[PDB]
Amino acid sequence: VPTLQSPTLMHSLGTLDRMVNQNMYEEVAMDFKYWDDASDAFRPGEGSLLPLWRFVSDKSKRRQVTSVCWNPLYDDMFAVGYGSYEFLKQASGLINIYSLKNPSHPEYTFHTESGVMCVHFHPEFANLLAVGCYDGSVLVYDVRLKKDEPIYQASVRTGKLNDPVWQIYWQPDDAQKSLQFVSISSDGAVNLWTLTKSELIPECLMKLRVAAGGCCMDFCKMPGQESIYLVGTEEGAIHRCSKAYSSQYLSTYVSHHLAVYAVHWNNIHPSMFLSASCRLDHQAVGLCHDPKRAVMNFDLNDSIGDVSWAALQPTVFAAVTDDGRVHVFDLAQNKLLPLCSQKVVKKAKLTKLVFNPKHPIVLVGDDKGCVTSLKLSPNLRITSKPEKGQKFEDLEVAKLDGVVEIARKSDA
Amino acid sequence: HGPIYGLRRNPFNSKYFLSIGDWTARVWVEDTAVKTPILTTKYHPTYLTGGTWSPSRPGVFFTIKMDGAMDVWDLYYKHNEPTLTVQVSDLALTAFAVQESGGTVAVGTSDGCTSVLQLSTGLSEASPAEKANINAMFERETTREKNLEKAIKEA
Amino acid sequence: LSLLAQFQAIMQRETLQQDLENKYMVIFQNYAKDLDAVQKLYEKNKYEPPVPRNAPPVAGNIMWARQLLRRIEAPMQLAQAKESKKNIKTYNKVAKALIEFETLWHQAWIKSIEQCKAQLVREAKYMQRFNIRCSSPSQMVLLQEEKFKFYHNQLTHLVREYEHVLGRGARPHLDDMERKIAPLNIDGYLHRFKQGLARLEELVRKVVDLTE
Amino acid sequence: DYIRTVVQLGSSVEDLIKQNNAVDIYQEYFTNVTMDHTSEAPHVKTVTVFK
Amino acid sequence: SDIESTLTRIQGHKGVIGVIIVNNQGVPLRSTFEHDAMTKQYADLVPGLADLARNLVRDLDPQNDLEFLRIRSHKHEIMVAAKDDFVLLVIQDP
Amino acid sequence: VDIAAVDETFKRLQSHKGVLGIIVINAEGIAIRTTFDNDLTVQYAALVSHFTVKARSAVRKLDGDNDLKFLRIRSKKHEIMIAPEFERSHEYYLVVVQDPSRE
Amino acid sequence: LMSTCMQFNRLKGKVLTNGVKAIHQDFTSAVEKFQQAKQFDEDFFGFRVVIKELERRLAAIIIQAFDDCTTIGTTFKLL
Repeated sequence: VPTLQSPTLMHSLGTLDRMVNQNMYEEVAMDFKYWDDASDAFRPGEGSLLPLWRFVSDKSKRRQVTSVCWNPLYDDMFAVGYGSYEFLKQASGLINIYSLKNPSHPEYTFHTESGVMCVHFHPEFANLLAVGCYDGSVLVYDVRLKKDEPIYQASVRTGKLNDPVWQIYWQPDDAQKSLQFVSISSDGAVNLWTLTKSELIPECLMKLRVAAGGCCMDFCKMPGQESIYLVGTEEGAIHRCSKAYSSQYLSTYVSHHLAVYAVHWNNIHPSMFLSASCRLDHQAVGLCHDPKRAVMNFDLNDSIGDVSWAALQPTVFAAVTDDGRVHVFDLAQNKLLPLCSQKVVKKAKLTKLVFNPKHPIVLVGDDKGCVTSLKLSPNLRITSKPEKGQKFEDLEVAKLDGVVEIARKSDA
Repeated sequence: HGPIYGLRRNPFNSKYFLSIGDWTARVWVEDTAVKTPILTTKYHPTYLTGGTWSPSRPGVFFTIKMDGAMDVWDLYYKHNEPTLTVQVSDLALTAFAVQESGGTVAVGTSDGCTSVLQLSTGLSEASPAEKANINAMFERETTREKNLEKAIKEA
Repeated sequence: LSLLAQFQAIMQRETLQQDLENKYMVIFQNYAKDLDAVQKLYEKNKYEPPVPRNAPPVAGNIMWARQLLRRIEAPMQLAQAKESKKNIKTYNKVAKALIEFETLWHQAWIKSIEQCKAQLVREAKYMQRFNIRCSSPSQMVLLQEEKFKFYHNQLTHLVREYEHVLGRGARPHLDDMERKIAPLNIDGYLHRFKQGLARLEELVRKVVDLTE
Repeated sequence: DYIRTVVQLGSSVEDLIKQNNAVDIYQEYFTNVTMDHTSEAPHVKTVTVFK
Repeated sequence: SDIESTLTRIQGHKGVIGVIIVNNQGVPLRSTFEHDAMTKQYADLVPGLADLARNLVRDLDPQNDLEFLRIRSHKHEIMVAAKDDFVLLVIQDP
Repeated sequence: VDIAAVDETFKRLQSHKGVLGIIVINAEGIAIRTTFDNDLTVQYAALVSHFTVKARSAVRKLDGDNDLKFLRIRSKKHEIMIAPEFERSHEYYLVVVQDPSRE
Repeated sequence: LMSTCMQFNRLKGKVLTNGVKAIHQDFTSAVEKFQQAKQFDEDFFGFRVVIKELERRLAAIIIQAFDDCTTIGTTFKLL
């Protein structure tokens, strides 16, 4: 009943602040949606990311972007998981949540007390955000409550991975009495978590045996089925199993010598994943059979932060290395050379690349606690348009398969 | 085992009876082929003495022990360890009762008094069939093990 | 070089097969160029080399050196006569420098295991799983880590649980536990402090339900 | 003069309409989400002890 | 401590020259200005425009209301968030 | 002929997403081109004429040398956009009605 | 081959009964594909692959159901 503390005052003030901040970046946003690079219908063989919004907060500069994730419904949310990767500069972690509606001030925020080495939003409900931490504590945060604190934790009583939790995921549990989580850790291996009464309980999935359980630092699951996923290691190899111990390492795609840093499936042609390591080469390899060779190889000058197939097309993909250059390949215009290699940051080593499902932009993330958002010039995004007698998934299977057979019989 | 102290049919859907009497807290069934438990639960410490079910929620139970507890054993969610261990007294509990609407319990202790508890919205339910189900399926495995001894000896 | 192998495999004419031996010198120019570039990385980054992620500082520098050596060495198996002499000399100085790291840093690690073994109690017993891969170990290898991250995980919990029950106070109670917190015998003290906090986790909730 | 004015205004407004379609400003996230996931651990209260 | 932090953020951007909150009839409470010879100008000129615009919108189909309003002059962007309790003003040249 | 140009501007504007309506009204509150029926037309013309002359008098009173080239009122349904061009021999506050919900 | 076939004719718990149903579904499907003179060694080692490959579903759905044994003697109901 004092008007100057009424909640609806704060509501309309927040909307008026967005209404202000829009009118401070009008060009950056109008280009985000209504602009096509007019000088790439003239030179067919290359492209040019155009840099857009930049997102910094003053608690971030002492921190390093250590994950990024996008929300299923709205397509203006991020989830930056600021944290640490150096062995000697170990800090407390952070997690903002940003928006495209205001880029300057984050909508939400939290403040953990170890390095947030992953995030993931839930796909169906659209708010609950699972995270992990440098010290095994997987956490779950609920967002619309506006209480700067978790709603569940882990302990050493329920379950604790005991070393960094590099990646976590959300499983769809269909209208059941639960929600599901799959994880991965340096010591020991994959664990399943549930969301019970007021707790999160481990169930162990498999152990990554080779000295000790071999370390591992990433995994991805195939969308189109669920059980079969791809797991990195630090012994070097890449493994693939299913949600069982059903032939521990169903596939053992072994080709590497160091810590692999990224794997990725590609949403079209469900047999073909690429991967990427810290041996300065990323390899785009086929999986139904084919476990002893790589269809291709793309060497480069500094080790890979990460890789990502495009959401909109299974030829183009992009990769991010430890120099300042994001470089992005079309696998069907050039053949072993990057279509567009551009340096975006000045004095930081980039470390995280994430695409966007609907609008065509990309997020890349620094070493200095910042995230910067690039746009893809039209030569990078070329989806073969469907027609009357054919389906869109089929043409994009066909392009990749043609490139695969060409370089398969041309390699040897 | 030994001097039995528990007996109660289950309510709210069916006829499966209980046996919380000695320091194992079973759940038994009434058929001429199943003369053996269905959901045997934990071998405990502190020799058991008495409890029942819920008449407003399917198949929880509530032991008491000679050092005293209301173990709110929810029994479709865990199956080994007491979901909620509360010690009302140090002295040994020797009774039990349930409010007819469910949500108030009573035990008088080893000397004297009588303590009346109150259990929150954990006591209500949304689906009463699958708990008849998992207390139906889980003893055809026992009749299945009755077949095996004939099969073993005939082999 | 893969292209040259394919062109060898395409066709047969004995003059051409006496001409596809020639182009290995044109190949050999660029390997020298790569042997130039890696050489620059060696001298520009001798003391403070960038590393892989979450890598410890002593023998997570060995891996960087090893990467440069094994980047330059694996094409040498395939590209094997005057220019070849100067290039094999330049390679054979880069080789000795890229063993100069991977022996002097290993020595510095020997004397640091003497230092730190008595936060950083990790690295002197966390390195020896990086070190166990290629090089040789030292005294009292990490046979003692099946306890020590039990010893830190239980013991940042129960001490942590001695804040929440002291968030429900508002005293001979706390007496009995400050006499237990303070004191190969870190087993029984964790016994004692777990049975210690079960007792007062009971007592404080009793007092709250009989006071509210 | 009327024609020139109308096309001038059409240009300006066309820019504005793009501005409103670019990103929607006036949209509160989670305007109405009812499903809440909460804390439901068992509570034991002794209302009175009958003695 | 959320209302005043949003005031302090919103008054420190690249073009903002003044934030005003005014009550139903008047009384501009919590201005932001180093003198008050032009706050009263805003407070007694602008909510006439806000409720006049609520008349214009609502007249058409009475399920409808007004929420915000912007007037962009040459050198100013007067944004008014009108509602039942009050009227709120933010002034900014882009 | 420029009549094709202005009608083309109507399809330029009207091809955008959600744009329900375009109308042009002069200083005497009488619509010239429409896109609506006739009575929603005349009530827009009267209402917006009076409202925009009040708003321009407000801005001119507030500061002597500043005028307005812009006006934007909001609904929960549709964001009416008014633009005016105050001049002599022509002052044609065109008004659009749109919303991004549709389609 | 028929010795393995007999031993595989001897086939929380809702999920795990569904799992050992999948193990039975596959072993039947595999042998019925084999229901159709020195290239039988190739299908023979394919079937060796399947047996020592679907013997790990068993070890997995018995590791996951050996903690949740309750007492001294639930383990022989599940062993």
